[PDB]
Amino acid sequence: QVITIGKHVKGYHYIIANLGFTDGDLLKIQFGGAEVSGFQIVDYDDSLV
Amino acid sequence: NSIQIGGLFPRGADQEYSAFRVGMVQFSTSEFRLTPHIDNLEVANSFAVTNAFCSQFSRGVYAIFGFYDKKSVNTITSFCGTLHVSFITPSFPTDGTHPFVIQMRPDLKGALLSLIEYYQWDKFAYLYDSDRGLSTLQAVLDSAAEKKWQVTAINVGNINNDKKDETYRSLFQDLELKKERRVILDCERDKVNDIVDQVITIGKHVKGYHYIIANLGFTDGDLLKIQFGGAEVSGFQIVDYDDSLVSKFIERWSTLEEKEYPGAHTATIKYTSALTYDAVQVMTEAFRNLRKQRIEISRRGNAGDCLANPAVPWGQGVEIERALKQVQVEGLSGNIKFDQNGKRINYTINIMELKTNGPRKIGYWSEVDKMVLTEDDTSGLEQKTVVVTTILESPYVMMKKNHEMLEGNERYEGYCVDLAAEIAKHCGFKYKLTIVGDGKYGARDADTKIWNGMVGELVYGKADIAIAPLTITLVREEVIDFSKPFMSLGI
Amino acid sequence: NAFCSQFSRGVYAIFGFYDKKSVNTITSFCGTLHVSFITPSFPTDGTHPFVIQMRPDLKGALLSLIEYYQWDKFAYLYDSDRGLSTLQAVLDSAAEKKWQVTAINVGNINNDKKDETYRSLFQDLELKKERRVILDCERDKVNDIVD
Ligand SMILES: NS(=O)(=O)c1cc2c(cc1Cl)N[C@H]([C@H]1C[C@H]3C=C[C@@H]1C3)NS2(=O)=O
Repeated sequence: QVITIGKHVKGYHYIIANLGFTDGDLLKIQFGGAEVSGFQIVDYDDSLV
Repeated sequence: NSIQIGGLFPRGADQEYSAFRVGMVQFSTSEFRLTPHIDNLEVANSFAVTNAFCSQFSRGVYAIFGFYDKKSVNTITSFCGTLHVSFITPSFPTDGTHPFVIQMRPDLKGALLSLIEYYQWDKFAYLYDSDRGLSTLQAVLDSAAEKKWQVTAINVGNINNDKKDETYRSLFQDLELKKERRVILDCERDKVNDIVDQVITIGKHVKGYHYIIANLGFTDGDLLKIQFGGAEVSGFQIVDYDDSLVSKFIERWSTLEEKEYPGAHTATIKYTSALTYDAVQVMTEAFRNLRKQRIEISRRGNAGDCLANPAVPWGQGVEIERALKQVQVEGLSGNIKFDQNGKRINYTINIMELKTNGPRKIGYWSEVDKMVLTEDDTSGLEQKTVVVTTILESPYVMMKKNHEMLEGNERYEGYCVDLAAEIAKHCGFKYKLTIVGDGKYGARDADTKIWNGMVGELVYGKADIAIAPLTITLVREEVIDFSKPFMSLGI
Repeated sequence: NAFCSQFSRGVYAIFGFYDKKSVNTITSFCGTLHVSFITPSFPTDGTHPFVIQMRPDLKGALLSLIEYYQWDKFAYLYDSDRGLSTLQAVLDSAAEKKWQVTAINVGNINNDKKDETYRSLFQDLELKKERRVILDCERDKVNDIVD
């Protein structure tokens, strides 16, 4: 709904309070201009991971 | 009289072919019938066009209907001007006046020039598609030179699919260099629905931008994407849904089965299919008028090779085209008339602007008359120029010597004039400078409390505000109010 | 007619010229029938098979000349008959290098008016007082316009 009403330009800023930050969709607002940060507990770089 | 005709159709124009099948029996059969031999073949290969054309000429039909592409228009004109066979099409208009070609699409270019002059731009960009031709590009550049415009045209059409997510980003970021604000698109609906999606992904549909679609099916594409945006989108329609026969065809079209006619069980329709439906009307009116004048079209023999050296044609087709240019009926686009060549005249195009509730019209444009807006003034909130009363006093409020040549708020000059300009600058409202009638400051009446002068103009709701040399007293706070005092004085 | 006639004659190698209106016809026939065609005419745009063409490209050298003379603002007079490929080409570089380009068609003017129409054209150029002109025509139109 944000991307429909056009509120993801440069200037805005967003914080997701979850654990699966990339577990949701992010290709929508990736190229926007806004800046999005969050949190992960599952780091894909590790060996057993 | 089942008369042999020929039909050319691309492999994918299913809505148009189904609309042709609808219009076939939508009105016919008190008389002559038609023999449509259909060729669901391609349009890019002019060799394929040639093969289909010589096949239908070996059939020996009396008229051929279909589409064409820009890589085939020369082939169609070259064979038709030779063999005198009248050809009718809904496609983009030809450039040169050619004989034996009747073309169903109206012009766009004069309308588009009218629209640009109405919005009064000076500088913009112009994304075009090569595969629809460049006639509009040639047209806009001349008037751009004359009307001192600054045009940044860019080809976009030859971009492949596999890079068609980053090409557009590079393109619009190059448009960000000059900080473009005004775009004209000129594409097919597929390219429109691609480019709007890429714009809405990169976030360029806020308030500030502005867009113009150069097509005929303005609402035939998707508009729920950028409807709530902030940007402003305008276009053009030739199929107006408000009319009686239009809505009759809408109901008749919506009630049909999708399985029998693909792409038919919807609410709206393509303008191409609409012109196909009207083409059946014209094509039947032709043979109707020939049986009115009782002129026999007996071929009286077979046709032969399309490569006949030299081939000799038959001028009853010239009389066919002569009767074709005189047809004047009503249809989905409205009234139709033709020139001496096969181009449409006497048409009308509605200007369609997108709003929050959805699309709406603001005016029409004719073949001869310019843009006539329909005066649709739904602006319910107008900031009223507030009532500012004062009195002439030097140097508070003074006349100017050239007040007759000047107008209104420009006529007055003084300390109060400058002050009122400052107040209106700081508060953002509109105002109009007026004068008290009786020429008094104002006091109350004995026994009736009738405040005259500038007092009763504010007491009795007449005037809105008074920036003027007025003195704060005790007897004036009861009826009106004052700000903090701004200039000291005494008797 | 000529092409079908000579293929009925059983030609092994076809040669000839073409204008802008027959180009699709020739490339369509040659792509189908796989017959080697050779030409000195204007080069095409899409990569088409069985078409060998002697006339070299011009657009890169012309752009290079533009960069060498180091211009920003100029007029460009073109004819349609030879094609519009260079017109499409220079406008992209105009968008990139932020040039001020004025392009005007000349090719439709009939011979009965080619003393005053050109005069009106140059007066409209003098409304901006252009100084840098690229002509793009054939030799006949060049000799007609320089006079
Ligand atoms: N020197 S003068 O008469 O023009 C003049 C007189 C006045 C001025 C400013 C000026 Cl320049 N502002 C004051 C206001 C400012 C603040 C303090 C009192 C009022 C609020 N009122 S005033 O005392 O009427």
